[PDB]
Amino acid sequence: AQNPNCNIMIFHPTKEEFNDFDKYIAYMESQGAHRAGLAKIIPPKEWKARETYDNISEILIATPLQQVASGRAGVFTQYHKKKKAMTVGEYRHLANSKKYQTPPHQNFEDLERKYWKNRIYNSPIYGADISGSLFDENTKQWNLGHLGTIQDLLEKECGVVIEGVNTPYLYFGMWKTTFAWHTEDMDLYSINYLHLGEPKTWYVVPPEHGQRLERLARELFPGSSRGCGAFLRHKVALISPTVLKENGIPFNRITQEAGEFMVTFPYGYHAGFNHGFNCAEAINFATPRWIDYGKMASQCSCGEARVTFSMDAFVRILQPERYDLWKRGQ
Ligand SMILES: NNC(=O)[C@H](Cc1ccccc1)c1nn[nH]n1
Ligand SMILES: [Cl-]
Ligand code: NA
Ligand code: NI
Ligand SMILES: [Zn+2]
Repeated sequence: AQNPNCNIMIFHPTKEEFNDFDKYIAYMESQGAHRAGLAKIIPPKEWKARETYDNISEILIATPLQQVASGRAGVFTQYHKKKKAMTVGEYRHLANSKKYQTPPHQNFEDLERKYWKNRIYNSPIYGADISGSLFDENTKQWNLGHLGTIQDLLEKECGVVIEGVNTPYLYFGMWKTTFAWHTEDMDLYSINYLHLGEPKTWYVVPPEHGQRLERLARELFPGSSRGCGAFLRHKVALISPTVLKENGIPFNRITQEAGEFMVTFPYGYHAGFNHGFNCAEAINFATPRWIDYGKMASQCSCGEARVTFSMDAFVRILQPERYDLWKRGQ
């Protein structure tokens, strides 16, 4: 078996290999990339997402989110307090202000130490889940607005036509903005391009070991676990690498820089943080190998994990026994 230790793999496709997206995902899996839960893809030197980022300041962040933490430095939850709308230009200025700017640091490891030591004592503001794309329409390779849709994948594999659409989202980050431990909706894949700005550090648990993370999370967040049998779906819980190591949880870490793609694989739990002002674009996608994961994906039915209406059809078709209860939750 390829990649038995479940290491994060890094790929350098040539321009020819960058033409057929599906084929390259399958190639990465043939090399065992999915065992880690996360892979990095460095685009060929000839490729670009768009010509410049000089004209993005008028994009609106309609509902910036202030990420307020509770708990201890290595084991905490965060809630999202809505703030007033601001443009990307205003957000960038805020990110670079003395209150929010990245501190002096020696290297990525120093900054990571500072993040886990100090994150809870600050409440950074995040632009998340903004429907849109920054790929030029003329970028033909790895354009996250032009991928095959999940609905078409389900139709091709299973023969059923379903409603729904699947479009990309933009994320504007600043120092300490945080993504909590989660898998994707219906344990889909995700792909993420860091268009501009400072890095993003990722943590990931191999899919084969996801239930180890779930068990630790139930121990560390006991009230949340009692409230919902799939509370990680709420996307609010953080556990540091130190705490994971103390509890023997298998995981890996990597830092993504501007111009790089990351793919998360079905049932690969991930979390992470932004180093400073940045902009990423992401979308969920499926392949034939996802279908078995979608059929088995846990679900939140307690009401907290509200999701797009395009998830209705996935639950309805792949998980008919669970559909009525999940629907009540929505
Ligand atoms: N599935 N979504 C996520 O992993 C995002 C983080 C994320 C956003 C862009 C590129 C890579 C990762 C998230 N989740 N909660 N806040 N942000
Ligand atoms: Cl700090
Ligand atoms: Na490892
Ligand atoms: Ni994700
Ligand atoms: Zn729930």
